Amino acid sequence: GKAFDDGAFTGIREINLSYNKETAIGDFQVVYDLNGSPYVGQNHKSFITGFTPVKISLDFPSEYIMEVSGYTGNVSGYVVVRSLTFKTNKKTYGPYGVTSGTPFNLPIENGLIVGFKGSIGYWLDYFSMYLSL
Amino acid sequence: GKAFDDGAFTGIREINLSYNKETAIGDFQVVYDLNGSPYVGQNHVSFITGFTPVKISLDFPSEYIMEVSGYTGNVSGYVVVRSLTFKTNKKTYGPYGVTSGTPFNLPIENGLIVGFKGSIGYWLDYFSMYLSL
Amino acid sequence: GKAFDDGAFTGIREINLSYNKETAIGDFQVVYDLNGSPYVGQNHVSFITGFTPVKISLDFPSEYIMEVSGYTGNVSGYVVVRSLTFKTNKKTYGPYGVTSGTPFNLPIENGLIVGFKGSIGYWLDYFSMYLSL
Amino acid sequence: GKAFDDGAFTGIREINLSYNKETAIGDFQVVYDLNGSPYVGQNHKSFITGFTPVKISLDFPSEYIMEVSGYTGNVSGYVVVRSLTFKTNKKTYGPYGVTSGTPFNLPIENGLIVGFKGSIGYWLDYFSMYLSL
Amino acid sequence: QSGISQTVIVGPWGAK
Amino acid sequence: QSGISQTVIVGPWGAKSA
Amino acid sequence: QSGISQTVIVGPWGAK
Amino acid sequence: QSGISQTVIVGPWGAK
Ligand SMILES: CO[C@H]1O[C@H](CO)[C@@H](O)[C@H](O)[C@@H]1O
Ligand SMILES: CO[C@H]1O[C@H](CO)[C@@H](O)[C@H](O)[C@@H]1O
Ligand SMILES: CO[C@H]1O[C@H](CO)[C@@H](O)[C@H](O)[C@@H]1O
Ligand SMILES: CO[C@H]1O[C@H](CO)[C@@H](O)[C@H](O)[C@@H]1O
Repeated sequence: GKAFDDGAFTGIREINLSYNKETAIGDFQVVYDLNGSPYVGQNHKSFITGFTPVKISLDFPSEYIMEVSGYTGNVSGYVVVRSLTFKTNKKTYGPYGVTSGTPFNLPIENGLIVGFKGSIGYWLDYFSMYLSL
Repeated sequence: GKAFDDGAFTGIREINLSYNKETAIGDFQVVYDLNGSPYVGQNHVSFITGFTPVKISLDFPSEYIMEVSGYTGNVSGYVVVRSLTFKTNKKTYGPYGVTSGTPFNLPIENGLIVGFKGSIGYWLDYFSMYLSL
Repeated sequence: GKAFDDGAFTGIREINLSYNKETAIGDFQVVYDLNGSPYVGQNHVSFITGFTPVKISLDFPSEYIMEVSGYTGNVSGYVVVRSLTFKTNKKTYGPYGVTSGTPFNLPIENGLIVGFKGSIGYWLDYFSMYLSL
Repeated sequence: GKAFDDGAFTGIREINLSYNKETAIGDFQVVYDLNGSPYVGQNHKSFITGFTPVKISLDFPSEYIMEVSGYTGNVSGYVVVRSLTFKTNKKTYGPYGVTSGTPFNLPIENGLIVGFKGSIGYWLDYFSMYLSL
Repeated sequence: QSGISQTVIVGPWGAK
Repeated sequence: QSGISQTVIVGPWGAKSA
Repeated sequence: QSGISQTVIVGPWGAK
Repeated sequence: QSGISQTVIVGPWGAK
């Protein structure tokens, strides 16, 4: 698919993603904090449609992600991210998508998620996260 | 179990762990690098015996861990780390233990594991990792 | 004067400042790099005029500041930054302003300047720098 | 002179240096903190004698260095560090040595000094500092 | 705030 | 080095590209 | 802590 | 990259 790399910022304000309970995660877009002001990251969209939109608005800066988890698996012969769950110090958002396949989870004891990168074709093929103090 | 926290160092030179093919991981000790000099971390031992020891000697500094993975599962009613696998830029060490339960994995695109903390009773209850550039 | 804080970014692409060789530094504005794209920082302007403009265009990312030096001292009753010199891995820009007073210098062996903060009234009262790997 | 590099640690607990009222700084040695335990750094000694020793015992971890300043100048044909002053969040230690020549100062708004490197012959030729969050 | 250096820490994995 | 700041990056999860 | 990233800051130089 | 951790280093002050 089409690779993307948002880079690192100073925090996360909002996350917008879409999914399909029969396939995987589709679109992914984040509104970051850039030194106290909102910064709208590019919208990384799937090549197809039919996904259910989801908006995660965090109460920045008191609320922040403490754990990201989800599932990866095969869909149409491709290994992709099928589900995502975001747990903050105030609430748990998700799971969004199909909770089937191989789970993964990244609990953060000290530090913050400040950026995302990955690739999206029909679905989110893979993603990585920038971490900072 | 008994908690431990090695803290953070400059890198990793060797990992000494023990495991049992039917239960989980037992002893855990790391020889870190401290500004170019080997630094022997305290040996965190299981309360019991019968484990098979393994010594992972890395070709520091050219060789370093790029991914840590494993499984967590129930053993005698306790949720513990049942298996561990260390993948460096040169080889794959493991899996050591039993690959049953819930998998977890931490791939690193940029950065280094520079320390460990956790808890060990009969087996490795849990563990966390210090990351740095 | 009026305080300002640009925050932290990915790097520095251009520095635009003005000075008066017989008094001190006046205006200060930076064009930062924000994950591969230029980010125009706010123009921090002196309350008075009569300054000589200077544009420092760096060959980002191969060229970067390795040392910042200058002089502080009185202009009337106010202690301000009278002069600044920027030394990169390719050239030396400056000195700009009064090269007399109390010198200061910040050589960087490892790391990068990724942001500026300070205060400007008639002249640059003081400034600090964000450093990162 | 003889170069030295202590590397980076978790913090600073004690600094021992010596100076001569007519020349410059001589010996330099630091007791660092290494993950909660004192770690005695190598004593970097001058080739000659006749210095006055000074012990700076910090109330770690509540007390930490916020600014290092001093003077560099020519002594018998060599440019060396003639004086040093350490300011913590609790008090000022120094100046020690000769306050003449070219001043320098490193105030820290955010971060910590976690290591030292440099060179010492008859006197302290030069030094750099490791900084971290 | 403190005189102790900090580092990013991820985990724990295992018992909660 | 280069004039580009760096930070720790964990992943990727999903398709193995590394 | 908070949800805002931290960075080393040196300075200031100039007026107190 | 190597397996050796890095930190910001400022200086040196004194002789060149
Ligand atoms: C049918 O193909 C598309 O979608 C998959 C999964 O997203 C990608 O791996 C692939 O390269 C294409 O972009
Ligand atoms: C039988 O108990 C011991 O071993 C388990 C697993 O290691 C620990 O959780 C527990 O606290 C004890 O130390
Ligand atoms: C005459 O006053 C102004 O300029 C000086 C120097 O810049 C500032 O310190 C001060 O607050 C005012 O803004
Ligand atoms: C007389 O020389 C010595 O002392 C000076 C100053 O310390 C060093 O620069 C030099 O290399 C020698 O070690």
